[PDB]
Amino acid sequence: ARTKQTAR
Amino acid sequence: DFKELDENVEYEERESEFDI
Amino acid sequence: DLPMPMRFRHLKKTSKEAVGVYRSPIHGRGLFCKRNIDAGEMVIEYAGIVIRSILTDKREKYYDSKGIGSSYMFRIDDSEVVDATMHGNAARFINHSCEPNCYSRVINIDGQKHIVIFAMRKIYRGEELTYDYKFPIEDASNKLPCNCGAKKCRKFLN
Amino acid sequence: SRVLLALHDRAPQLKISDDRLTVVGEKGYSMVRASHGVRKGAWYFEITVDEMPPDTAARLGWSQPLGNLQAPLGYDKFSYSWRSKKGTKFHQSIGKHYSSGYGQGDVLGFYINLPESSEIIFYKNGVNQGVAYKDIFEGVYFPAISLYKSCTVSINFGPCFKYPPKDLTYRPMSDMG
Ligand SMILES: Nc1ncnc2c1ncn2[C@@H]1O[C@H](CSCC[C@H](N)C(=O)O)[C@@H](O)[C@H]1O
Ligand SMILES: [Zn+2]
Repeated sequence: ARTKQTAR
Repeated sequence: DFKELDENVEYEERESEFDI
Repeated sequence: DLPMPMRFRHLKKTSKEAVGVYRSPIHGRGLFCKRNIDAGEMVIEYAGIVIRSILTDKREKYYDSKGIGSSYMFRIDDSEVVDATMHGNAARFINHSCEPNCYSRVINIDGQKHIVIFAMRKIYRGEELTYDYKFPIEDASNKLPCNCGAKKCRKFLN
Repeated sequence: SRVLLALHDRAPQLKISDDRLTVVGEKGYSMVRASHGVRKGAWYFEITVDEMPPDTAARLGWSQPLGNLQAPLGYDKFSYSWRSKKGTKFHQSIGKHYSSGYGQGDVLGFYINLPESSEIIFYKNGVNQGVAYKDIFEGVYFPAISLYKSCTVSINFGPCFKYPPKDLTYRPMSDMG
């Protein structure tokens, strides 16, 4: 779910 | 709380990775 | 410009000396700048176990069953995610900021993708290293606030 | 690629020949691991004691990546070793009775089985010395060498072994390369 992203 | 790691490690999935 | 693998493993050979894990005014413990870092330079790699993105949901429910609270998975792309929950480095302690001094970005080194944090601007010793987590916006429930202190703070990490 | 003694993952005082298959000991017990480790299956490799002068010893076996390089193999929870003097087996610095000792010219066989029931079996000139460790710690295991003082051993990962164990299923460690 809650993973960081390199862009949205 | 984690194990320290220097380089990335590729997870080597086992044959039964998606098995009940 | 200098080739990525030369830039990349110069990071791995100088990173431990440029950063440190201290106590943060933002939240808990943070990653701090120990020597002046110029703009656009590589700060640290978000190291961990590189897994296929289909496994993150099997992984996330397992971590709950053992009680590990925060998520430590960072998404490279549609196919892969770096799972740093059990194996990682000091990049785990990088707090979020709505007006941050670093940014995450994926680089390709010999057919394998890595998540490296670059300096948005010139960063001086003493500063806290932060980047925009860029979490997907969630419900009012499971919406945890932001305390980065930035004057244009969105007030939520979600 | 090839399975060799590790280039950096080694105690820096160990004399490793240019082929990276022969290692000479220096002073106090210090380790060297192989370039490749295993996490599942049955694997095998051989070590030949080329030279064991007086007051020199070897502890040979399997190590996880965190085992101390500046200590004997089997010193911590990451390694299980077979000692040349008295055939002692060591894990977590505890030595227990295992087999008879192995000396110069002896060829030792290291078998590990890590199923998807785990076992470590040591071999002396192709003869099974018995199960030494059962139900071991989960992780990657690399062939490892710890030597006390100037003795010489040579590691052979395969594919051909001098004394293949009778009625034993395994893959040579060279299959990792
Ligand atoms: N800007 C921010 N304000 C308040 N909490 C934050 C924050 N950025 C990150 N966090 C919190 O810090 C965690 C990120 S993992 C970072 C390590 C953690 N700060 C520690 O001391 O161990 C998340 O669970 C989140 O709840
Ligand atoms: Zn904020």
